[PDB]
Amino acid sequence: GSLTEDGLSYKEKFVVRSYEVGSNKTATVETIANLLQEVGCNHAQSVGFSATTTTMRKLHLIWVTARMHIEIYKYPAWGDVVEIETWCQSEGRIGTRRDWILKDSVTGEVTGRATSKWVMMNQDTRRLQKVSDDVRDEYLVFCPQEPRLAFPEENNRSLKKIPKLEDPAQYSMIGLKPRRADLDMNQHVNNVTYIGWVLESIPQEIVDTHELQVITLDYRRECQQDDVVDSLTTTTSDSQFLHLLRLSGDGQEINRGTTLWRKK
Amino acid sequence: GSLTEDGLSYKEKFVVRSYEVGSNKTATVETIANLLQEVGCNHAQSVGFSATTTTMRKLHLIWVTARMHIEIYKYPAWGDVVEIETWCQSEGRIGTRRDWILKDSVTGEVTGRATSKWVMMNQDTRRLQKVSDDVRDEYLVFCPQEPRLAFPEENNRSLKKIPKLEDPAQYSMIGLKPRRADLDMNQHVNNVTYIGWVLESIPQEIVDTHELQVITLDYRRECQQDDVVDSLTTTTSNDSQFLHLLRLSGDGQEINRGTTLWRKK
Ligand SMILES: CCCC(=O)Nc1cccnc1Cl
Ligand SMILES: CCCC(=O)Nc1cccnc1Cl
Repeated sequence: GSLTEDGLSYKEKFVVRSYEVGSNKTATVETIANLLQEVGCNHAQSVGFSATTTTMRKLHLIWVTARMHIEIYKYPAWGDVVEIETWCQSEGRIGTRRDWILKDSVTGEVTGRATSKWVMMNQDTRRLQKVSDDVRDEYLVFCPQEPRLAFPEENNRSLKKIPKLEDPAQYSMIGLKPRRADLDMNQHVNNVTYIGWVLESIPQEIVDTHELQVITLDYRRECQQDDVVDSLTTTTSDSQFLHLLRLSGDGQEINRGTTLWRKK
Repeated sequence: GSLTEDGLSYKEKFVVRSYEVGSNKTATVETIANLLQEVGCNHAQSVGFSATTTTMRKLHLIWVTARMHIEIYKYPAWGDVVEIETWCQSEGRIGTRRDWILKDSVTGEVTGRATSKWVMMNQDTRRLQKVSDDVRDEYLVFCPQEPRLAFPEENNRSLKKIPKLEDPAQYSMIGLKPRRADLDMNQHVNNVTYIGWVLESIPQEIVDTHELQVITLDYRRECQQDDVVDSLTTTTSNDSQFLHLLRLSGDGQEINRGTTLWRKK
């Protein structure tokens, strides 16, 4: 992994591992999401963060994901090398974008792209805050100033509003609980676990006869180590689904999302 | 990674990733067990298996894990490079052993060791059989002929008999279910998921104040993708030892038993 020539993006190569692949012997979307998260962490490290800056660490501020958007054209095979490039960009005072492009190291062909929206909130109160000008100056020097979008197109899937699934759901997987392996180093549920939980309510028949092309996920509230999630899915159509994760008991929303699947 | 000079072992280097680490910012024992499985697979591929030989594929036979044994002296940190060497050895008609040594790439010091016992099974019927000569000969040419043991010691903990936990358990975690991420490419539950499930019944207190030194797991039955598992733990002991049982949440059919040993941080 390294910063590129101009110091405004970061690249890393990954060999797909035996346990990272599903039934077609290609990388799961959960493997793809872990590697986007790993290269994001390697980019923050390379520029002095650890993703808090100077003013942020003082007043107990953190970056948190509001939304993840991933489009995969081809899933890398077991043994294949994927190259991931990542960069960040200010969205004014509303927050921050991290973008990714995935390439076949062998062909140099683009095999996927992802984008994400981050907002600042207080670690303790979990209250959102429109970013301060003193915080931007610190992190703007690691970002391209001209716009660089993994998803440039005006009216594109990555920015569409997602509605709330209405009961009854067509499909459901209930009583989902995280184990220690699902937690990060600060004992919060890792963002990638929610992607698995969303996909858990897709019927095995869809997964067997289709490949996932697009996943958009809104993050509304964290699932704690001792919470229990219900995963709900209704067909909206290629196959398209509407998704909802909510706490098993009171039915408090934690995530909503959509997926688009192509017949193999 | 690559086969060594003599072609009787395999070495691979792994950089520890952000999401592979726990509260201590060092690799979890599940991350370690995944890397052991990855380097085992890279060793099989290197010598032309797929971990079946020619005869095995004809007779619908497979290697399956009967027992896993991991001892960790030091968990590598986020960003550390760890080097793993692995080899196999015949235990005659009984089955085969795969051993591992983990090293700090920087110091070259031994940070861990592991050993596993594999037996030959019919894929379909699940009925064990002793290793035949025709099969023995095919894989014998990829194995050191003189003994090479990760755990040479005389009365060593990798070989101890493991008893059945008696109800009531001191601790339990109920209604454990695998999701798709827990499954391998043939849609069987990954052996490493059982390790996580065993550890789920250890109180957070022990994990916060101790480090896992040793884990021994017997594999008795597979958890199907529509099974539900109960994890049971009783303290058997500055070192804490536990006895472990995984069973199907309904009829209480045993899937696994094990022991762990923890030392205070
Ligand atoms: C939360 C998204 C921002 C982030 O991960 N921080 C970062 C790291 C490296 C360079 N530039 C930036 Cl903005
Ligand atoms: C589970 C049996 C051990 C195994 O994976 N087989 C193997 C692979 C490479 C070299 N030699 C051998 Cl015996």
